[PDB]
Amino acid sequence: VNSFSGYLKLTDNVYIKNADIVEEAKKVKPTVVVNAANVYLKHGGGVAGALNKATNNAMQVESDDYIATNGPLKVGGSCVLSGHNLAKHCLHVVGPNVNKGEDIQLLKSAYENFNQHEVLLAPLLSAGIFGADPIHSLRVCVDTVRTNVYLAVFDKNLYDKLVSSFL
Ligand SMILES: O=c1[nH]c(=O)c2nc[nH]c2[nH]1
Repeated sequence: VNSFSGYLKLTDNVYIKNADIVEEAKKVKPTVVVNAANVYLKHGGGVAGALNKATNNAMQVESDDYIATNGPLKVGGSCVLSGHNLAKHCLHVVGPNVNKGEDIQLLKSAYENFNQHEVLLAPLLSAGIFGADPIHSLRVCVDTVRTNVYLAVFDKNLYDKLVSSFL
């Protein structure tokens, strides 16, 4: 048993809810919250801007030190950092950004990072301002992630479309 509430079960391991990933993290304090990161860990907008704002910029301060030491992530890659006030850990995952020309085939590699964690609270990778089709992102999630993933879809209208169209 875990503390996630009000999710619709899609598969053996994937759950979905119309919820802000921020408010959900604050309520649940999951072991792992996923950030929709970029390779620079510059948390300006979308999931990254909202999560970072909720940490009072501490996420950005930690991230800048990580990049200064390690250099940029790979598209499709990840790193584990603090979850600050939101979670034990934040898994910063870089899905391809279609609005920058990145290979959508990298979305499967991005979701493979989730398999290193038994349970996660996550957004749909490469959705929103990353420009991918969220229906596609949910299909890759279901077909790639084998650990237990709780998906927080911000947009009520999109949530209903994702559920209604789910195969
Ligand atoms: O503020 C937010 N922005 C988002 O893009 C998002 N996705 C899930 N939950 C979210 N909250």
